[PDB]
Amino acid sequence: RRDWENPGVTQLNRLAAHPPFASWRNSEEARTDRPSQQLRSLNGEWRFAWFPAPEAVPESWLECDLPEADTVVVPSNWQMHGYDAPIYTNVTYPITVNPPFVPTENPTGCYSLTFNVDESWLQEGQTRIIFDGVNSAFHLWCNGRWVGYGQDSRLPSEFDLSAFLRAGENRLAVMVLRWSDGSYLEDQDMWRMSGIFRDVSLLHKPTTQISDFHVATRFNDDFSRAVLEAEVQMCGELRDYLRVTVSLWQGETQVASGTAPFGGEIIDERGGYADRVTLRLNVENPKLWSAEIPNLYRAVVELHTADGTLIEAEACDVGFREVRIENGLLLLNGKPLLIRGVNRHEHHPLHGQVMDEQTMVQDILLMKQNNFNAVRCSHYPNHPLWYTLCDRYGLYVVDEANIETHGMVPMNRLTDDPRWLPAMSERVTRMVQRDRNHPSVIIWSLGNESGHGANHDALYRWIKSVDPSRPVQYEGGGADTTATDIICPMYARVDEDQPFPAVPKWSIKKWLSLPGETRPLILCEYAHAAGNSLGGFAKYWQAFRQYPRLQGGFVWDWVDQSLIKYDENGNPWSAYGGDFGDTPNDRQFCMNGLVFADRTPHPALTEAKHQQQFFQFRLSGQTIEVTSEYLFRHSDNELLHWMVALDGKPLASGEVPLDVAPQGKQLIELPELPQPESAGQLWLTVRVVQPNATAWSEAGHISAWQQWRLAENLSVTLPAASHAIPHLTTSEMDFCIELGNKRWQFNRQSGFLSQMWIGDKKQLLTPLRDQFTRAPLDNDIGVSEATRIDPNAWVERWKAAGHYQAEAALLQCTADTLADAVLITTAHAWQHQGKTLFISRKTYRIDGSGQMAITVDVEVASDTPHPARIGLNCQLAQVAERVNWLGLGPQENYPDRLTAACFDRWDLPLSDMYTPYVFPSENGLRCGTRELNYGPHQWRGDFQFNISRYSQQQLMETSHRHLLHAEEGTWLNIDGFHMGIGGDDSWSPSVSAEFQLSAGRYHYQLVWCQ
Amino acid sequence: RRDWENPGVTQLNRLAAHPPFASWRNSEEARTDRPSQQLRSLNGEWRFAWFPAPEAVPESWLECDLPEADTVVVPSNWQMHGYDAPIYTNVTYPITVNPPFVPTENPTGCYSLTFNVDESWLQEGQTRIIFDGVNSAFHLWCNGRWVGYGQDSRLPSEFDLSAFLRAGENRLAVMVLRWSDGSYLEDQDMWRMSGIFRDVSLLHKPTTQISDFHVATRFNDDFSRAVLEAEVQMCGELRDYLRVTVSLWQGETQVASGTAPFGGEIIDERGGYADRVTLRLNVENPKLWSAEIPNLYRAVVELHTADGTLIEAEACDVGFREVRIENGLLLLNGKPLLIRGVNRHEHHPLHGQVMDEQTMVQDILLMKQNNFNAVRCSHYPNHPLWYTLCDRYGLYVVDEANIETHGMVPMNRLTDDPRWLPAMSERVTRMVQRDRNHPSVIIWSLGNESGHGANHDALYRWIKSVDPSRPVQYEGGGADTTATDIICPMYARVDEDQPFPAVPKWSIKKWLSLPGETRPLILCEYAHAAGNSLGGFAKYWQAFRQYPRLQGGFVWDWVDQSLIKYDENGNPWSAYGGDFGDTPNDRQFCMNGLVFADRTPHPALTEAKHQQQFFQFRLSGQTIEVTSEYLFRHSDNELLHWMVALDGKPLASGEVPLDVAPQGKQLIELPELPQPESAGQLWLTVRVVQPNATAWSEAGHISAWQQWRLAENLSVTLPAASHAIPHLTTSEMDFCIELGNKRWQFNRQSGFLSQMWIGDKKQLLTPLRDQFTRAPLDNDIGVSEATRIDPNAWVERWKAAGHYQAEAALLQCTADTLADAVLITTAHAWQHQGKTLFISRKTYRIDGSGQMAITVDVEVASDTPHPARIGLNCQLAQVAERVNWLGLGPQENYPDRLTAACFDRWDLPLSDMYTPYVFPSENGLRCGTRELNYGPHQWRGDFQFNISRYSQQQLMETSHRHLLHAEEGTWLNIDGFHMGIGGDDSWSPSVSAEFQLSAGRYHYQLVWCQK
Ligand SMILES: [Mg+2]
Ligand SMILES: [Mg+2]
Ligand SMILES: [Mg+2]
Ligand SMILES: [Mg+2]
Ligand SMILES: [Mg+2]
Ligand SMILES: [Mg+2]
Ligand SMILES: [Mg+2]
Ligand code: NA
Ligand code: NA
Ligand code: NA
Ligand code: NA
Ligand code: NA
Ligand code: NA
Ligand code: NA
Ligand code: NA
Repeated sequence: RRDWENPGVTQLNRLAAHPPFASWRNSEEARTDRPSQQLRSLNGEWRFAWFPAPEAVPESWLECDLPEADTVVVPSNWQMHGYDAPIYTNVTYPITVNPPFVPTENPTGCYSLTFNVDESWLQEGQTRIIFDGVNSAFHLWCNGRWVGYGQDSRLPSEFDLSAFLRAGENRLAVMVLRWSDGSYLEDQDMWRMSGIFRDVSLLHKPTTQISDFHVATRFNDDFSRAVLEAEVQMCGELRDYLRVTVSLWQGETQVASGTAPFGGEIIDERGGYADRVTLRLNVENPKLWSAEIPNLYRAVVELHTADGTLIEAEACDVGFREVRIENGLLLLNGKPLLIRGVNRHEHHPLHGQVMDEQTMVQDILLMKQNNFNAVRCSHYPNHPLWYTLCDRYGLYVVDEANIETHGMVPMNRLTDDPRWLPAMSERVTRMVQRDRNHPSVIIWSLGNESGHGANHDALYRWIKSVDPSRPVQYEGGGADTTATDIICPMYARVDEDQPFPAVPKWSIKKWLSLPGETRPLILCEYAHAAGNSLGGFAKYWQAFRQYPRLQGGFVWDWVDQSLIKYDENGNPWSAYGGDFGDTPNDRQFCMNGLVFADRTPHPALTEAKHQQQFFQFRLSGQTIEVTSEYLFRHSDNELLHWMVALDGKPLASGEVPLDVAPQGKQLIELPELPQPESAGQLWLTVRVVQPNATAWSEAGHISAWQQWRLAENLSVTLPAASHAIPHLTTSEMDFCIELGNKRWQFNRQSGFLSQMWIGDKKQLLTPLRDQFTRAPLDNDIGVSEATRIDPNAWVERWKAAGHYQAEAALLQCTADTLADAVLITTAHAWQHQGKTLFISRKTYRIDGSGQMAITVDVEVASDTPHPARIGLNCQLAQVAERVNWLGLGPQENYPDRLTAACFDRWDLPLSDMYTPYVFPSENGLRCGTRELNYGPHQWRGDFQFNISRYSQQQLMETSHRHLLHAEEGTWLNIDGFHMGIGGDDSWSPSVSAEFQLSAGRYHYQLVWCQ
Repeated sequence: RRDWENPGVTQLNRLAAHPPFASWRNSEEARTDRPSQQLRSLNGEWRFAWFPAPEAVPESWLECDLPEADTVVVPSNWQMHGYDAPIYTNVTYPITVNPPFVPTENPTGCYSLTFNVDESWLQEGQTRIIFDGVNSAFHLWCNGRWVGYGQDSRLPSEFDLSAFLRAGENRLAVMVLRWSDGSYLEDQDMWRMSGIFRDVSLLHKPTTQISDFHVATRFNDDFSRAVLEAEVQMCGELRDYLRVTVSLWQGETQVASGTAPFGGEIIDERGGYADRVTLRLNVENPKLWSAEIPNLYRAVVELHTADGTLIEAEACDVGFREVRIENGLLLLNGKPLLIRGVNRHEHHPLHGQVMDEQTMVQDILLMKQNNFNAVRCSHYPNHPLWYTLCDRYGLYVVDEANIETHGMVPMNRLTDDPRWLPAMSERVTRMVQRDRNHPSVIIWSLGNESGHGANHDALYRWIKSVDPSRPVQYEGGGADTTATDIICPMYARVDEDQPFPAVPKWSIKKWLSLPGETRPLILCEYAHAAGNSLGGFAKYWQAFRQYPRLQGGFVWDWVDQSLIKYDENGNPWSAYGGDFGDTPNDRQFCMNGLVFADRTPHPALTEAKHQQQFFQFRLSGQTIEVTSEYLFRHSDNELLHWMVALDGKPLASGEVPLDVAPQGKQLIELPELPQPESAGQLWLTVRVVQPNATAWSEAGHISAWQQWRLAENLSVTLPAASHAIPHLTTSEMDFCIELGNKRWQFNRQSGFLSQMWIGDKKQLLTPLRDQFTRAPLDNDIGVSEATRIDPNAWVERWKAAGHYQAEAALLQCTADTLADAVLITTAHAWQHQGKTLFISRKTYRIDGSGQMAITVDVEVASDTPHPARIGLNCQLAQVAERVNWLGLGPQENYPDRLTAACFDRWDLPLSDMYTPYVFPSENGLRCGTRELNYGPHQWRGDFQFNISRYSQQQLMETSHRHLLHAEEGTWLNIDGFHMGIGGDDSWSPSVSAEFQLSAGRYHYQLVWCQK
């Protein structure tokens, strides 16, 4: 039958979908959500054998264990056990596009388990097996007899085993197919793996059972009153003595309870549902649920007899909240939401796509600690525990159907085909049937990148029809089709339009007011975080706050999809596309998260935390105005700390309790501050600290901050006349300056400072030379490749222009003696193909104080692509342990990504001045720096810098970070100017014009001293 | 795998649905819709063997013919060949409700056919087999190898046989299952049959082929300009030299043509459809399509190479028309429609559910000749030829998905279940993919009586998405759910609300204005035509014409679903539910059409024709105002004939040409009419006649008529004084009156006229007595049964009150002699259980002229259910050939169904005074009669009457018409008053209050004499 090559067959003998069940036989156990003896886990050690195709599986395997089989842990993806390679491809399908057929060579995983079944489970009732996740299709056998078939790797498939089990030892045999017609609907941009990767369990239900139940909550105009409506359905023989009691609890307090026999209201000419009943409970002043305050109630559903004998109980956490779109705004409990979200794939560097609670909690904590309040399940239903955690910790969730056909041409070839409507419908309907009672789910998504077909319109309407409590969204076909309640584009820019034919990405501000448009706009994906990215992130948030209908978006994405591989010495290193022999592959494109795979934060995470702050600030005189962006909570766990420092030197500080109502303001008057003595700039820094620990954070957690320049006193003091005068020694080949124990050497043919001595010790390993290029960031590269060059990408424009090959040609090199100093004047021209790209003119002034004043004036040809940077660089001979600087920090920051960094005196070990991006590139820069200290050296001015043991050259020629080797000494890059990093998307130039170095003429000055 | 017990498996290896293909290899042939050598019919003689279950089918049958098999004609329903019994059940499923399972005893029909295939068909291209209709599921094998599986009994299932055929002889084996999970979606109220009941054919297509094409027509504001857009899709190898040419023709004139290589516009981030192309053709002043004027163009789709080599051609008839709902009105080409429709099941008395062209054409002609302009495909996609005929003849069609789950509890149990969405979606989507190019289809329906489920909303939106050119309707769940663009109730009444819980049937006038309602209202079903029905039909039409948003409805229904059986002598008779041993069954409920199964009209058909007329008339003095209800055509084939007659006697007539624009008016002044001599009522009768023949009618066809009472001159002259005086003879037992050769005998014990003599010949077989009951009509009975009595049904109320068992108690009987006559006075009381139901007081005045004047005054207890009638009856000893009368006719007519009848002098053979309803009941009544002549008798007055060889008692005690036996003499029923027949529905009392005999006291008078 080859059911895995037929979209008309997505399952065989599979039981109906339903909300989480545990079949408690004790009401209190159900109320407290404790372990149920009726729900057994079958996770653990299983038997496994890999075959190249289903035709290769021996028939004997159905009856008994295969000798060649190994014992492995389940859940798991068999690629993580080394049976075959995981494949990383983005858009292009991993198999020949020939629906509904798949390769004859179809990796087949044969799982088997011998386990015990208690007679009490077969004595009566129903015993079913639940596979929460099998990738991508499978056939099931029990004790040698075929049971069923199932597809959709992201939703549970359940089968009744009652008639297949025997008391005692039993054996399950599961044949998992890597490829199936289901694979055509699972083209998500991620590692393509397979196997039983989610829990497997046995559930015992009585014959007369609760087969389904829906919980709804409607409110009055001010939410001061509510009605909890619970529809319950049963299976088994109907009896007049049967009853259903639904009770609501808040902690150990029973808020409400209602009982009724089965039999619903009349629905049509044939009557009503005799096997269903709806209970309605009134609730006064309900504690409302939100990401701000995740208030939860517990609903317990008991199926029992009139005399009071319990048959079974099921239950769920209830969050009282209303989600609705009105007058173009997405409202939660009547207030307009501002979505601080992120897309999160289920990925672990060691276990692949197998999720555990520890990792889920870790992700949620990091998200909330970084001011995120929402997550999108990109791009499939998540492990069931995820929703429980979001309900309790408090996060808004977009639950998304497991439907993505990105590799099709056109993208809607399958979704507009009625023959694929059945398969698609099951992926949407079974997701709704499973997750509809979770309060954290506030929006349903029809899937991802599948164009827009008639099947989308049909399923959109199906959802609106079965569950009007949640809006439905879908981005395919242009982000504003008839299949979405929310304009949800991916990578639409703030002010710039991208008028692509058929599916343009309008500026989000412009999109809102297009003729006839009235819907809210929330980006399903934005701020692509590939490596050194998130440039311009602040521009998005400024717009979200100014425009009511711009209600946020979900960053792409949370975690790098890197996997762990081991080298000869057994040491671990992060691998990406192609590192497993997988081909075709999309290499490093699987890594664009805010955090590394092990959950260590990328510098970009702090920029996100800062822009997503819930408190806004304004300064006027001695007054600080604090505004709360919270919609429901008062600031009952916040105190404001303030500090005033002169060039990093503290002068005053204090703390005031914050008491701001949601949406309110608080004025804080700062004490009269005494005017400082010494020259310098005064800086005011404020931060919001949470004194008390919470379920998601520790005491002392900093949730927001902001800085302001206060008074500044320019230095007018004249330095005392030097004690000594620098001496100039002119030779045919060099201009040497000597002062005390220091020496400076300028080569007259190259025109650069080739060496500096402190005593008899050389300070440089490479001369100080101008630098106009940077090791390309992911954003600079785009999709450009050797095999397929994208001449539009920044890196390609720089290469073609000769930026990376330009050679300095000396135009001038003179030496002059001044009253109290020596002056060296130079002029260089960088050319390529007889084309002058840049011209650098400098003066080096060394005085009796021993300080070297460097003035740099650069000219950049108007017709050459704007340079990545304009600075100087050199390899210092020494290696020091610490780096001290007065500027923006402490973390890496760039021109278009420096709002989170603060101006102050920072000191960190050298290693922290380098960011370990898996794919090496320019990194570790710090901007707005007025003073830098390293070893005996000090540089002063107004510059940007990065310092590390890796040259730009090595970073550019190395593909993986674990292949980098510390070079001799220390490479120093001091830029007068540096180009933005961009990030709106990672396949086209995204650096905004205001951050491009297009001025034509640039000037900067530095002072190098000891 | 028992695929027939799994709604998840509706097919296996079935090819995609698509518009009708023929794969012409010559363009001229495609243009003229001539037979294609590439489309072969496999209809004819097949081998067939019946089995009680699929498990009983021998494996040898796959490889070779079963010697036990018979040779039968295909298409056919095997029940019609007598292999097993056809079952008639309405709502209750014919199988135990246990979805998705069916009985293990599952009638299985094994069809096989040995046929030839030329090597030319196999050397190149693709050869597919096409099964237009298989009931209800089947597996297919070719030369012993399994090919595929398919469900949905009303749409074609196609399979690629290229890899299974060989040059020369080949054998197909088809195992058809009577029951399958598909049966759960096929609970339509009709005979449950099975088999390969629609055509089977073989189609050869080149490897590089046209796999689909959609035709659409858009217009400018005044419809003076249009654009034809044709999206063409191909399968096979794409080549730059491939081309598609779409040409449009109007007869032999080419209107437009366009050519283009494949490659559609950019659709999304991945590009566009390289395998598709859309051609756009401009058409100036297009001839618009409508039921009034079915103008059609022909679109020819040619797949060819750049060098000009034709690969293959497809085509379809194109009707330029726009269908849209705006401001609450359904518009066709910008004009508001008035749906004169009827529901039509595919039924044939001999062939069961197998349709043939002749029967289809016959139905269409009868429909248009009786002023119907629309048909609803109740309740499944029809035989493909149906749409072609509707396109060409001109009828608006509601195409309906094969989905009905009426028997479920609640009705939406399956339609609200997501697990059944797949199965339901295929029934809707494959219907749209097949019929979307037919101009006759103006509305899509999601099915029938399946409640309202989420699956309906999903499919409703799918259709709106894929085809915005047509509105979508569905009646389930209340007729006004979110799954319908049209309020389409079934049996909602005109003024009376029926507030049922959850699914109320509001008065249609009230429904339109409910708070927030804005949609048009068109009844998907109304005017249940069970037997003697359609009472109150005029009330719907008056409402349809006065309310803009009440745009008509579809009568239920076209034809009686009776089947032919043969008695011991080989004589054929009409059978219904239960006559085949089928049980449970819903007996005669399968017969509620406007025409008998053989297409003979029921009397009600003429009432429908009259009320659905396209011309309205008004009279003022000598001026007749003719208003046209046509929306597009001028009256270019109509002339008005007028006639003025005095009590049936023609005094003047003439004819005037009709020249009225659509929606226009024409004034016609009648010539100065000369005053008649004698007394009486002058009547004006006008009729619209079509001088020229049309595609649907013969020359002289009458399309409309109307009558008016003109001047009346009351007779004020007295009759000349008679010569003789009647003689009275009193005996203890009788009062005998004698005059010349006439004699009247009144029995003093009974109080009734027991006998009359003309010469020495007795005139009566049964005394002349009062009658207050009638043989119950279908509407009087409702759903009442002896095993399940419905106390609310009229028949039950009459029975319980004792109307049928009441005995006459003589209260008075006296004789008086007058100067010129004898006067007999009587009074009777009809009682039951000591209850006096009725009291009849009469006087008989026999004068010298031989005339007997009967004056009758009746009292009806206000607390007894209103009587079916109030009159007299008797069995005349004579049997005459003709029946002549001055009154309403010529056809059967009742109080609430007599608008179509005309007042005049009619003369028909006695036989035509009896209506052969399959289920016997009161029938043949003619109302407003002032004079009745039969044999030597003449009756005068103002009454209603029926006359036949069947007593009311026999009609009421006989179940089938073929069991009736002519009684001695002739039964005469003369009523002063008669209750309406009703018909708004047939399961609850539907006779309007104004047509119920509730006056309490009634009076009428008759004069009996010798003609
Ligand atoms: Mg499949
Ligand atoms: Mg994608
Ligand atoms: Mg700031
Ligand atoms: Mg099936
Ligand atoms: Mg042969
Ligand atoms: Mg029905
Ligand atoms: Mg009339
Ligand atoms: Na906003
Ligand atoms: Na990526
Ligand atoms: Na506080
Ligand atoms: Na690199
Ligand atoms: Na109307
Ligand atoms: Na019927
Ligand atoms: Na005319
Ligand atoms: Na009868």
